Amino acid sequence: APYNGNPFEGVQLWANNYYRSEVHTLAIPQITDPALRAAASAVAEVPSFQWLDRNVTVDTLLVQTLSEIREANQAGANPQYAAQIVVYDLPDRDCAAAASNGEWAIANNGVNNYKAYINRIREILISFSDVRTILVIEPDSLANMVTNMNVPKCSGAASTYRELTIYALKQLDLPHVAMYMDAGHAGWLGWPANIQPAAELFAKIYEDAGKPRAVRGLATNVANYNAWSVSSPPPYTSPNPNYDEKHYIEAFRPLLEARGFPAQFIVDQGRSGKQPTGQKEWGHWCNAIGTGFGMRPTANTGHQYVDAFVWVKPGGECNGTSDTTAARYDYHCGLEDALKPAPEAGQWFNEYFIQLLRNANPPF
Ligand SMILES: CO[C@@H]1O[C@H](CO)[C@@H](O[C@@H]2O[C@H](CO)[C@@H](S[C@@H]3O[C@H](CO)[C@@H](O[C@@H]4O[C@H](CO)[C@@H](O)[C@H](O)[C@H]4O)[C@H](O)[C@H]3O)[C@H](O)[C@H]2O)[C@H](O)[C@H]1O
Ligand SMILES: *[C@@H]1O[C@H](CO)[C@@H](O)[C@H](O)[C@H]1NC(C)=O
Repeated sequence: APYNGNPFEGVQLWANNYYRSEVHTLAIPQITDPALRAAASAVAEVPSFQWLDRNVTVDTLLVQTLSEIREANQAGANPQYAAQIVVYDLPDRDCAAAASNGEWAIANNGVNNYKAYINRIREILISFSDVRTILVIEPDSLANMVTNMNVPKCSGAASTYRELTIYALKQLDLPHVAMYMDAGHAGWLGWPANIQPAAELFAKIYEDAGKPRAVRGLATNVANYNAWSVSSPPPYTSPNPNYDEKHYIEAFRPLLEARGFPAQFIVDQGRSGKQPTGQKEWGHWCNAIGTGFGMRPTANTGHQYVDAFVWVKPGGECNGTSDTTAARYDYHCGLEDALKPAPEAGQWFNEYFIQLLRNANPPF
């Protein structure tokens, strides 16, 4: 079915069984404290995005979640539940990263692999047209074209990132779908020197895709820890005037809008509850200490440019291993402000989950 306006309005957000199963089968059994177990049980019901970060998730997790939502909706959910999904499998993924877990390479049929990926997701979404579906498109992709074109892998991947983003925006432009392209965070693209070129890039992509109706705007702070709005700039933000997501979005949207893209925003707050964080530098993204679960997902943001506060990166799922000998070890995960020992990216990290619980704001 079609919708008008903010896709988060008039629906409830589904909390998926993948995350719920991590909490119940992996987290809770390691927790003996009654209060923390009850808090954990509660966090399992908070509706976070489900990531299609590996091809195998398409015909498993995506189908499962949409099937489960349809079942719940047909069983009388009111209002109806909506899905929240991340598309995250570009070839030569994370081009500026020290290490990537992306499975596909441009040199190894990655373009065709990705197009097939998008085409299968399209088929599944059509099959589940009765479940409104909100997508985040490719974290850590086009933000690299703004600042990291000096990196050979990024320069070599740029035309592919662009073409394939346009491909996804057109192929997933379906009436029951909404899309938000990733747009980094205040401490990446919000810096004054970066913000106009970022607006130029995103608005051009939007134009080049034919301004598809399903595209609502942009997603910010995905997998990061920034504040939505705080009175004093965290120390590691200096000297950025855009020291929180509200400042970034208020500066960014007029630039985008003048360029033909009046983007609405969704802002990750899943690990933003504690401010300031334990990050020693803004760019320390990996398993940062001193962070907490943040404000609960809601369409009622109170801000004219923000369609929803969301939990995109699910807290407790590791950002990367701290084992320096591991094949895909990223040195950011070995820093003094990265919690250790940490398992491989995407694996449950229980000590990190407990940290997020203890620092939760609002508390569980
Ligand atoms: C006054 O001029 C400005 O000075 C400041 C301070 O020196 C400059 O700040 C620096 O901006 C850089 C970007 O231009 C970033 S690097 C940026 O960091 C982010 C994380 O915050 C990286 O994205 C993450 O990438 C990970 C993989 O490596 C992903 O796993 C993760 O999901 C992403 O968030 C990004 O790739 C990097 O390019 C510096 O941290 C910051 O100090 C500013 O540039 C000057 O204009
Ligand atoms: C991706 O998964 C699909 C099934 O959803 C499969 O048909 C395809 O072969 C997989 N892609 C690659 C490159 O292995």
